[PDB]
Amino acid sequence: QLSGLLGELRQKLCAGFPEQAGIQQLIFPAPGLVGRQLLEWLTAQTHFPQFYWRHRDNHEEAAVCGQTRSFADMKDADDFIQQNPDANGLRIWGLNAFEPVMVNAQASFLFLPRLEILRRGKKTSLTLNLSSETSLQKDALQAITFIDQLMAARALPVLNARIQHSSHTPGYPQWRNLIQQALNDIELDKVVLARTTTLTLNKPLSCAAFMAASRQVNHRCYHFMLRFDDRQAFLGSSPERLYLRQQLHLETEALAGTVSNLDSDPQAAVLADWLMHDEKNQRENLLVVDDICQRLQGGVTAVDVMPPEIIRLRKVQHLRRRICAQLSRASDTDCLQRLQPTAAVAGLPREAARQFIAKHELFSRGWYAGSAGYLSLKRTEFSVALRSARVDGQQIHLYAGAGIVAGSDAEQEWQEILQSLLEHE
Repeated sequence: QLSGLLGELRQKLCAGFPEQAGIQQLIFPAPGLVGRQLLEWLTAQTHFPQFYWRHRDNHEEAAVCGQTRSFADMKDADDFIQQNPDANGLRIWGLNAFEPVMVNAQASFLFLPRLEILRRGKKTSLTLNLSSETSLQKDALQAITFIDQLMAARALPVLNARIQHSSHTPGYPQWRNLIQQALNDIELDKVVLARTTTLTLNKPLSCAAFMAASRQVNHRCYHFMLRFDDRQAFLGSSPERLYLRQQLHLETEALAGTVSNLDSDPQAAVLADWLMHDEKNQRENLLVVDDICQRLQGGVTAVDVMPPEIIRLRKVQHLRRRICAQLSRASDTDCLQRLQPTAAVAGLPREAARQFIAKHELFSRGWYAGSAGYLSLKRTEFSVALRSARVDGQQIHLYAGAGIVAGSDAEQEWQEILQSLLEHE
């Protein structure tokens, strides 16, 4: 049981630590079962921030709780990892915003956790970070307090809140006016325009319960959840990787080109076949591949692209091409700066899109369309923060986007553009 492990950890904290500045990791192998109960455990805790992570591959999962250091941008988080080459498995977790957020506004919210429970495959480990500018002994003491204030994991509370009001930002007329502004500008090749749906609920959303419902239905997605405190969070279920880095190995992907999914496997297969052989959709995917390659080229010794494949998601099926590279340097700062924001969330041409969005979108995307995941010296992975939502007491703001092209009608785009999970009052 986790309770046994937490006692062993506590015992070790009670032995000495230097009364001098430092950093240390206490790493305890955990029972595999603990790795299957991570959302249950995280959300019972009253310590913040909290970050939950489940890889789209079902093989990596984490619950991280409390903080020992926080960084407001990737550069500073990266610099801290580099200054600790010694410390294997020093992982920093969190969010890189699309646009800086008041949490000065910060480009990222990245933190070295107090406690990290990480599952990879069948092996789970618990890690407690100690950190101080003066005394690791002082910090060990605070860590004992933190441990004594942990709560027992409990089964997940039922998804209960109900919608009593909905509104849209932008509203339809502004959406329509904005899209006209992009159709006139296209005479720009493509711009992706965001819309928030603000649901007002009869009570505070259980983030736990919402995350659990999204996991049951949104397969093949990275699930992430950052709770800043017991009222504010950002969470989502994105099918898309920004990048994976293993030493100088990098993977990313062009995820672009769509057809509907259908519950019937063979009906779905038939549409995937169509998608696989559709020129228009294939071209859209390849221009994404070209942008990504263009952004990587000065930082790689090699880049290459695999054959296209189909990702079958709950309502849609996508064309995907993995892009593999060898980096010149191992710098997560540089990776992020090159890959984010992606063309998929902004449009083409890259800078023409970013500026249109910057000029005309009236509302900040904040965390939406940025990324979620972790960094470390040898391994880093971020998912693009798509299909995501800001929880704010009894309100939830759901994000979505629409790519706008020469042929696009505002009303059709509105009809196309997580809410599924909640029922009305």
